[PDB]
Amino acid sequence: KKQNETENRKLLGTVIQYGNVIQLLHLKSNKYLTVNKRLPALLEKNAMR
Amino acid sequence: SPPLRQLEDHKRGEALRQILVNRYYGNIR
Amino acid sequence: GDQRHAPFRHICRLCYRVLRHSQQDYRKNQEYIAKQFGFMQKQIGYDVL
Amino acid sequence: VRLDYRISCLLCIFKREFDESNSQSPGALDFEHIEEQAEGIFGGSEENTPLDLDDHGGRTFLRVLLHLTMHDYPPLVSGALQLLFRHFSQRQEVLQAFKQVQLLVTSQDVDNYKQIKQDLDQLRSIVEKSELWVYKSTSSYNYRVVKEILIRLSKLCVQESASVRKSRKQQQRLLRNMGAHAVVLELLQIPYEKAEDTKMQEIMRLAHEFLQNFCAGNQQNQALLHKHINLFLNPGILEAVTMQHIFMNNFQLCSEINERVVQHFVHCIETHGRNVQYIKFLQTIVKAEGKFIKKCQDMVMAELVNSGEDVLVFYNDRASFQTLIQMMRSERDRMDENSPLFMYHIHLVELLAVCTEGKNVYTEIKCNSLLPLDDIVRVVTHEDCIPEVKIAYINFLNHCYVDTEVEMKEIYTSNHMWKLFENFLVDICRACNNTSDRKHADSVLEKYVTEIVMSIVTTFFSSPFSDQSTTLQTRQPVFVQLLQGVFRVYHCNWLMPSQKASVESCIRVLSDVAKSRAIAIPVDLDSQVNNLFLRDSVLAASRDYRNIIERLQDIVSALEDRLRPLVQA
Amino acid sequence: LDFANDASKVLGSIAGKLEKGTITQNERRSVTKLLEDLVYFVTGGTNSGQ
Repeated sequence: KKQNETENRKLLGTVIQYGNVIQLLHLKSNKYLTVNKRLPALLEKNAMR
Repeated sequence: SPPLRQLEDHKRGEALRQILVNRYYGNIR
Repeated sequence: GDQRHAPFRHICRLCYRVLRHSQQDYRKNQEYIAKQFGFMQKQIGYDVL
Repeated sequence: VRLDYRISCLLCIFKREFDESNSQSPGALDFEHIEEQAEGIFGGSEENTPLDLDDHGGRTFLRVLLHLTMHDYPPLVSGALQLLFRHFSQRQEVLQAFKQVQLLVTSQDVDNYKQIKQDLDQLRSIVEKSELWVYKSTSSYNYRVVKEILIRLSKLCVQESASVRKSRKQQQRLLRNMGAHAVVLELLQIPYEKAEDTKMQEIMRLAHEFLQNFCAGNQQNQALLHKHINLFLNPGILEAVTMQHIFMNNFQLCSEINERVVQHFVHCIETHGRNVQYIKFLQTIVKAEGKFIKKCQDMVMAELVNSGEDVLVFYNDRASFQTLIQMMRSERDRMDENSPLFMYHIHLVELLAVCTEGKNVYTEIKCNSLLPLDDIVRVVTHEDCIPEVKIAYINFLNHCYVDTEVEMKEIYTSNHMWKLFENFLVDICRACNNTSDRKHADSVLEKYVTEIVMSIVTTFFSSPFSDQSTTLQTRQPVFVQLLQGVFRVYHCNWLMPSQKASVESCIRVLSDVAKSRAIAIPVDLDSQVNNLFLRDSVLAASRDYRNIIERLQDIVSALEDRLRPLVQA
Repeated sequence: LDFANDASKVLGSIAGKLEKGTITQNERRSVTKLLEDLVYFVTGGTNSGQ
C-alpha cells in the first residue's frame, strides 16, 4: 500500500495516452470503480456487474 | 540385475552398429 | 426464544449495541435516549441486550 | 508397400501363435519365441534380404540417396533426404504402423465403419479451418455439415430403444479407439462469440449431447473423460449436465474427486444464483451405485455450511411461510420452471435427505440444527402441502430423526407424530379413492403413499425403543386404522413387486409391534394377516478377441522396449 | 455526514417495510450489514473479523 501511494505521488501530472491502464476513483465515495467478471448484472442477464 | 540387462542391451546395440557400419562402408583396411 | 427468529434477535441486539455505543460518555446523547426509557424498560429479559 | 508387407507378415505370425492358444484354453503365450520370430525380418543378421532394394545391404541405395542431395534442385534434395530418414527409421515406423489398426468381422458393421471413418476426418478438417469461416456461403455449408456429423455420431453409437437409453458397448469402444473425443473436445473450446451467434449455440448443444451419449453407461468413456474435467468447470447449464451424465453410477470416480469440483459448484450457486442443475449434480455425486461415500457427504456439508444461508434458503418464518403458501398455488399443475423458485427447494431437501442417510452423525447434527421438528410438522400438517413437497420432506424427516446413530427423544414424546399418522391415513384414503380411475390416476401421490408413507413408519418402528414408548396405549385405534389403511393399499391391484414387498414388510412390522404391545387387532384383520403370512460362440469369439487385443498390446510394448536400443543404434 | 444521511434514509425505509411484515431475506441481510457498519462507524474502529 505504501509503495502504491509512493508511485501514485511520483507519477502524478504525467500525460495519459491511449492504450494506457487507469483506475477511476469516485471522489464523493473515495471508492474505485470495479467490474466483476464472475458475477452477472442485476437487471441484465449476460452482462457483468 | 538391471545393470546386467543394461549391459546386454548396450552390447547388442554396439554389435548392431558395428555390423551396419561394416555392411555400409565395407571391408576397409 | 424460538430458533426461527435468530436474525431478529441479532437485529435487536445490534440496535441496542449501537444505542449503548452512542450514549457512552456523552451528555446530549444520554439525555436524548433517556426520553425513551419507558419504551425500553419493557423489553428486558428477552435476551435482546 | 514393403511396410505393409511387414505388417501383414507379423500379423500372420501373431495369429499363427494364437492358433495354438485357442485350442489350449492356461492361456499364457511364449513372448520370447514370438519376439524372436518377429525380429528376424527387420534384418541385421548379415545374410541380406529380398526386401533389400539393391542386393548389397543398402550400400547402393545409400550411395544413391546421398548423391541425390548436392544437386541444386531443392525438390530433389528434399525428396532424397526424406528418403534417407525414412530408410534409417524403418523399424520404428513399422511400430507406429501397428500402433494404428482396427475392425473385426460382424455385419453391416462393414459399411458403418466406412461411414464413420470420413466423418471424423471432415470434422477435423472443418475444425482446423473453423477460424476461416467463423463470424468475427462457406459458413452455412460448414454449419449444415457439422450438424449432420454430430447428429450421425450421436445416433450411430446409441441403440435407440422405445424409452430406454441403450448404448452399444462395441460401438462405444470402437469410437474410443477412433478418437471421437479427441476432436469434439477441441470443438468445445474453439474461439467464438455469444452475443450475435445462435447456430453456433445449436452446434455446441449438439456436441454436449454427443459427449453425454458417448459416456452413457460406459465406465471406460467416463474414466477417460475424467482427465479433461478441468475443461468443463463452467457455470453453464450444459457443462453441469455433462458432468452429471459422466458421473452417473460411478463409485470409484466419486471416491477420487478433489474438493475443487464441489467448491466450484458451490461458488457457482452463490454467484450465478440457485439452479436445479447444480443440486442435481450434488445428488449424483454424493451417492453412487447405491453406496454413499462418507468423505463426499463430509465435504459437501462443509461446503454448504461455509456457503451459509445464501445457498440454504429456508421458509421457516411466517413472513416467508405465507409467501411460500401463495407461491405453491403458482407451483401447482405442471409448472416446473426448470430452474428457479420452489423446485430448487425440493431438490435441496432431497440433497439433505440423501446426505443425512448412512447414520452419519456429522450430517445428522447439521440437518437437525438447520430444520427443527416443529417447522417440519407445521410444514407437513398444512393442507397446502402437495405430495411433491411431502415425498422429500417426509424422506428427510425419516432419514434425519429416525435412522440416527444417536437418538433424540423429542420425536418419541411429542403428540404431533399422531397428527402425522392422521395425515398419512388421509393420503391413504385419497390414494384408495384414486384407485377407481386408472386412466388418469395421480401417479405421484400414489407412489408417495406406497413407498414413503410406510417406509417412515417401518423405520420408526424398527427401533426397539419405539415399542418401549407407551404413548400409543391411549391411541390404539389410530394404530389399527393405520394398519387397516396400509392393508387397503395392499388390496390395490396396481402394486409393483417392490411396492407389494414394501407394503407386506410394513404390515409385518406393524403386526410385530401389535404383538409386542399386546394390541387386540380386529378379528377380520387378524385372520387376513394370518392368511397373508401363511450367444454361445459369438460371445466366446468376442471375449477371445478382447484377450487378443490385450495380448497384442503387451506384445507391441515388448517389441518397442527391445527395439529402442536397436533404434538408437 | 453523507454516510449518516444515507444510513438514516435506508433505516427509515427498512422500518416502514418491517412494520407491515412484507420484507425479504436480502433486505434482512442489508439491514444487518448496515447495523454492523453503523457499529464500526460510531466506535471509530475497522472490521477485522472479530
